[PDB]
Amino acid sequence: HKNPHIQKVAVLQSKPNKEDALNLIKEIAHKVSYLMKENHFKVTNLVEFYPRDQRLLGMNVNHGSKIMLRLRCSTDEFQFLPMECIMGTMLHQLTHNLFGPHDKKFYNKLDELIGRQWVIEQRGLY
Ligand SMILES: [Zn+2]
Repeated sequence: HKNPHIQKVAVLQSKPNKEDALNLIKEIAHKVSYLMKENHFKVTNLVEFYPRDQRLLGMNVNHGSKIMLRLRCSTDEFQFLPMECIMGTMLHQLTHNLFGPHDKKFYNKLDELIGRQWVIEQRGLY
């Protein structure tokens, strides 16, 4: 459906094939809808970014106020990253709605979310 736990999704308007980028990030928002419901996650803005720092794949501002995702390869703005890779980044950043540091609480929760998201996808819950 349309994920009610994410208020707004946006992509970079100056990048090429921004229609495909918007479809991609909308797909991310859609796929995680049931997981966010189960976990009471809310995200105000889910947006694309493309930082010059190529190490940066995602970021979570203020525990869910904004999650930024890299959608495009750092070396080639025309090539989008694999959906599987972006989903991994999304689950990692959703865990930061609860846990800031990359400590045991963080990795424990991320392990639970990865497992549950796979089950949800297999069964088609939403
Ligand atoms: Zn992190």
